[PDB]
Amino acid sequence: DVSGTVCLSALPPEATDTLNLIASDGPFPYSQDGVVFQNRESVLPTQSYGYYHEYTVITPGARTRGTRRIITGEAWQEDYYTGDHYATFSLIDQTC
Repeated sequence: DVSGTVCLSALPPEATDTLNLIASDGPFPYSQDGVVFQNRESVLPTQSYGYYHEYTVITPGARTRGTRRIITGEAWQEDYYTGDHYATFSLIDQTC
């Protein structure tokens, strides 16, 4: 279950960077950017394998890849933010 809908402005500014790179299909900072997200925990609505892809939201000052991601779905503006390695997701409202 998707935990509501968070304003893009309430997310780290790096989330906007990730959205830009999704739109340009890169170049991406991490090797796992663009891989299929399996949604094994049924947090997001069930869809075909390959419906969802995952991308890093860089954590500033982090040595590693951290816990922040955007998962894309296929539908118009269908993008989800997680700040905890997929444990929970919010829909990203790019209008606020």
